Amino acid sequence: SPRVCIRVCRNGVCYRRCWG
Repeated sequence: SPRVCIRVCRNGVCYRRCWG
């Protein structure tokens, strides 16, 4: 049950990657 969620908010740019 993989519940990973990352977020990269830089220079008005949010790179969220909710893997699972």
